[PDB]
Amino acid sequence: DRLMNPLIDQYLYYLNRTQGTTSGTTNQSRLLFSQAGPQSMSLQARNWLPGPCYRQQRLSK
Amino acid sequence: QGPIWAKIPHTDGHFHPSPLMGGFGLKHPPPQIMIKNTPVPANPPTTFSPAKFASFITQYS
Amino acid sequence: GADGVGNSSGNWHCDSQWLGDRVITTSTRTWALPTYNNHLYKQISSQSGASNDNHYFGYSTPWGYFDFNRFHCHFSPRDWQRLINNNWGFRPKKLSFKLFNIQVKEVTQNDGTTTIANNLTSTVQVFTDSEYQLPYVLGSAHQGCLPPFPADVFMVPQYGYLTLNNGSQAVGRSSFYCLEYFPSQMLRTGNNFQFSYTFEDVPFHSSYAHSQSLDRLMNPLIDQYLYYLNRTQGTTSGTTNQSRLLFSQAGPQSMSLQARNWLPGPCYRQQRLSKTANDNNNSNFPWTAASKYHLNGRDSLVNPGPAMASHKDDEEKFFPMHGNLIFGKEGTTASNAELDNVMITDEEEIRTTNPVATEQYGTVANNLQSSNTAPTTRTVNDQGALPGMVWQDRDVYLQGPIWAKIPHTDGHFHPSPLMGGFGLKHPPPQIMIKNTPVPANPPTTFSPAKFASFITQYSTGQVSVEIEWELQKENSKRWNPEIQYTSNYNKSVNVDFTVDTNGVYSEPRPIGTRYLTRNL
Ligand SMILES: Nc1ncnc2c1ncn2[C@H]1C[C@H](O)[C@@H](COP(=O)(O)O)O1
Ligand SMILES: Nc1ncnc2c1ncn2[C@H]1C[C@H](O)[C@@H](COP(=O)(O)O)O1
Repeated sequence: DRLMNPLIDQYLYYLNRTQGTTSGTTNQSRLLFSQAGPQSMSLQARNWLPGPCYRQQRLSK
Repeated sequence: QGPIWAKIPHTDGHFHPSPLMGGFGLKHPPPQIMIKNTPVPANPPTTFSPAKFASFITQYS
Repeated sequence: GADGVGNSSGNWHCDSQWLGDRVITTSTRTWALPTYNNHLYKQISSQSGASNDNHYFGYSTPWGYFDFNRFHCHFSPRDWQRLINNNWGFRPKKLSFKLFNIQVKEVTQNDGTTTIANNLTSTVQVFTDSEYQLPYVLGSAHQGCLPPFPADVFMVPQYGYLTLNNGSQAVGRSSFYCLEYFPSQMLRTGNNFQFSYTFEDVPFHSSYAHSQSLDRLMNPLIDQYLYYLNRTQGTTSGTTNQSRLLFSQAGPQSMSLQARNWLPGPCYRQQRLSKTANDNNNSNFPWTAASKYHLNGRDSLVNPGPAMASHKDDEEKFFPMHGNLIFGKEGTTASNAELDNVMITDEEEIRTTNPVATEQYGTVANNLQSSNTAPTTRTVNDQGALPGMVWQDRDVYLQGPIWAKIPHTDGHFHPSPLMGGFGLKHPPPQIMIKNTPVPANPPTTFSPAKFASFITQYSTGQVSVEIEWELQKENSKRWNPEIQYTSNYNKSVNVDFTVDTNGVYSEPRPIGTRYLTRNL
């Protein structure tokens, strides 16, 4: 997940707001998109996934 | 001080393809020679900007 | 070629592949041929006082003929797409004609049952008019071509020709032709016919449309150094200002006033018609108001006149009185069909080189203006040719004609088929076909009487036509995308260019050829 560039922003867009608008008067919902930045680090577009899995139970020493 | 040649239009048909303003009607006339001053970027910012560049050094050739 | 009974004299070659530089179209269809005119040549003519502009005199021959003067005979819908969307232009090159797998069936009506069987010892006769001595009857939009759909079977048309006539009568200079006086090859079952032809040099068709205009050819930024007169009187009009001669230097501002080097194509005004059956005049004028010509005192309708634009910008509803080729949809009577049963072709790509068919041509002066006389203007409705004119020809559509035999006269102007296509001095010759007459049962006593008792029989087999096409590739520096022909990706009822629920191929719309843009 930490493979991209910390300095430059992506030119791709993702949706991050479904309702929360200028919430006060007549603001129920609105579709809002953001351009990925170093700030939206765990939200940026991705090219790869992690390896497979088979959950194990957690034990303490 | 009159015109010299003229590019006969590339159509399906022509009659007597002589330039109406006078001169020599040419299928393939002396090609167009283009010229332009290569754009020189003025001073750039220390921070990266995706914005279209529009600050250039003024110059003539 | 010479082989036997149980040995096919040919294979089914129907395919097309591309060479990037050229394309070869191979087509094979099944044909059937009846016995026309009962093995007889018949003198045909106009009805005794049935019509005047339709008088005629000619003959009906027992021969049939092969035809494929339609593009859909060779190109599939898909191929036509590739062709249209990719090439500046194209043309015919070579030709290969083949007849094979011939079978002669003879039929007998015994009681109330028609039985059909094999008459192996029977022949058929073929020959090709390569000396061009028989009246060329092709290139007249006649029917009987090869089926657009390969699986369809077709009936081989009958040969009939016309001659010089004086009303219902004929002149002494008329000509009677017997196709039996031509050497022909006779074929039994297992025999085949071969023929190769080579197209002459003929200019590529315009599979392009101009991105520039005749009047919009100059530079939008710079002014002309030439001067024109734009003011004859209107001066600082107040005191003592009657008239003064004033000239202006052409600028981007005086765009439709600048000096010009070229003119639009010729014209022959057509009447304007609307598809909306209420915009029009409540009168029947498809003959009394249509543009027509006359020869020998005989009126003939100028159907596809000079190449003119169908409509001006922002209309697309007004088509010229027969100012373009109209195709009939599948399954539609030949007599007075509905407007929603025909396909009218739009020639709106040649707007930049050609005058509008229904609109005028321009303005002409016709008086000596002065203080005594006011200047007069004349609306020009008919314009011959002019030194400096440039025009684009018509268009070819998937189902349009391909070639046309340029008449052998003393003179031609711009010998391009009015219906569209390639004008050829020597076009693909006519291939004739006919079932060799078989005498029925003869009498034991000699009869000088003309023989007229024959065995009834029809022939059938396959035919193959291979044509090579030279291509002109596209070389444009257009930045933005050009327009392409395409199918509607939307959820649809039936598939465009396809058979239906009970097996009938149908061509939805006409297909233009001009989708790519080139400059002037
Ligand atoms: N300026 C100019 N250029 C070319 N041809 C000219 C010119 N002036 C007159 N002509 C004549 C000469 C040829 O006989 C004819 C060819 O027309 P075509 O339509 O090419 O068959 O055009
Ligand atoms: N389809 C077709 N066939 C032949 N020529 C064409 C055709 N379309 C346009 N032209 C033009 C090309 C030549 O410059 C001119 C020869 O005319 P001519 O009267 O032969 O001197 O005719």
